[PDB]
Amino acid sequence: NIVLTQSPASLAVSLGQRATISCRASESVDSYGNSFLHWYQQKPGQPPKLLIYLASNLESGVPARFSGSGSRTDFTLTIDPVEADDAATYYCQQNNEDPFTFGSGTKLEIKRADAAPTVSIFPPSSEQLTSGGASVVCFLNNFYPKDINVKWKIDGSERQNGVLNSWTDQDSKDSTYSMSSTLTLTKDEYERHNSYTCEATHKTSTSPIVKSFNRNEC
Amino acid sequence: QCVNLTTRTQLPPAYTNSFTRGVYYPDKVFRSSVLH
Amino acid sequence: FNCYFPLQSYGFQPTNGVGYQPYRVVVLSFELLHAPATVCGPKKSTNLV
Amino acid sequence: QVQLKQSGPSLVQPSQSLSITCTVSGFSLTSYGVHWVRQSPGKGLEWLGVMWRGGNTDYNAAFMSRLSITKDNSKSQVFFKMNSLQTDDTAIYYCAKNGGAHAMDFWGQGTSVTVSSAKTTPPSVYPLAPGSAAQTNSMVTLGCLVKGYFPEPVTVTWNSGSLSSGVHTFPAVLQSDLYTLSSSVTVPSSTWPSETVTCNVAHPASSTKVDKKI
Repeated sequence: NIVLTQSPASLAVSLGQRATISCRASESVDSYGNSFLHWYQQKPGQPPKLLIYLASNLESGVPARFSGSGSRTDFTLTIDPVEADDAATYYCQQNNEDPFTFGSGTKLEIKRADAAPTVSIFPPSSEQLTSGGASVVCFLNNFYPKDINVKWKIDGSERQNGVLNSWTDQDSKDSTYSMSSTLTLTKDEYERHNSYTCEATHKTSTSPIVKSFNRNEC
Repeated sequence: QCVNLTTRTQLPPAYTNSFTRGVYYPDKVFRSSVLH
Repeated sequence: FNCYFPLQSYGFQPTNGVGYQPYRVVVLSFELLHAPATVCGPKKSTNLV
Repeated sequence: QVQLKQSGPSLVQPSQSLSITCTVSGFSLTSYGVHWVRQSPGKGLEWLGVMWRGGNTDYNAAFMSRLSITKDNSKSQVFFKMNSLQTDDTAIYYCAKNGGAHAMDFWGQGTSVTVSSAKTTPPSVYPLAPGSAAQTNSMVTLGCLVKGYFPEPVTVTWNSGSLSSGVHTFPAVLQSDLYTLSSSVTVPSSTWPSETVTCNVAHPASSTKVDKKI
């Protein structure tokens, strides 16, 4: 058995720099005539692909920016320069002994400049109001870093019952993040107060992100 | 095919001594009145 | 059980980069031995004096 | 040219079995051994097994007694039979072509196999339509709220996938035996409310197609 304790668990490397994804192994020797392994990539918005075979060779379909080498246990995956195609999880696989397990997985994050999110609020549809429900969504997309917290504040009192968030990972190409905050309530809650407030606090926006929506938006 | 000669009598590996044989031209260069 | 396939295929897609596209190589292995040379260039053979 | 996508399972309870059908294309089954793996269920990527070229097959130490590979050389399809699955095994299962040094050169799209004691439920789609008082600045964002479905996946597109400029797919929020999926797409203002817009939602687990006009 080979325990590929790949490290680190995640990286924050900006564009144009050198990212280092190490991969620790225990066994074995003489893969083909040496102690090399294969590297792979698993993107969140695209199927996976093979980057480096035998840890020293290039593969068609991917750029030549991926390189590296490795000893019996100390392996290295060098991505130099980092462009906007690297936001994904990287793995290392030994094939000289069953099971052909992979590494722990290094989630490389493209450390671009800080960017504020978009602003878009969607009142409920006619079918929702007809059925008595009212689900409002306050989207905050195209931002960096992923650290974002939405506070659904109704003018009467802050509501935190039906608050759900969808934290989308960094797309392979689009280096920005995307998060959607929902609030599923009844029609009486939507018709409770004239105005409402979608509050949020992001690292980029020093001022509190505030966008209101009225009950008459139908 | 696999038809082996049955008239082959078994004998030991006899040998002799090559005294001065085994000389040949190592290349196609013309040489005369010299000791190369 | 650790007996890899010695052969591996190349990927030659038209969208490949400059470092991945195919390059037809023709290595002209020339040799100068003591034998009569049958391969020559198109040099005009002259007379003999 | 190459296709290694999976299909067949919709929803399975824990401690049960199933059957997956992976359609292989681009290479003959006798030329390469189809591999079989998962997609990061918690810890790192997990390897399951591989059927060699007309011979025996290797399996994972933790899945040799439970999981099995059934390779059909006549139909150009590799079938997989799993047994005694747990909720933690929920992940996308992939098929891949064998490389030179036992590598996985090609990778497919796979299928999101979900293990959970809950029962199947179709999606109750409700569109996220801006009201009449909604404003616009040279563009308008649109989306849908697909709540009340189980299990994953669910594909939300804009007019059968006509739009691809600002399409953003969000993860499904695990509810009590249900899921909640949101979406957000960016389209210029000349398409809505001018042209006909409709949310297209597909649930491959139940093969349901819900159309809701935005």
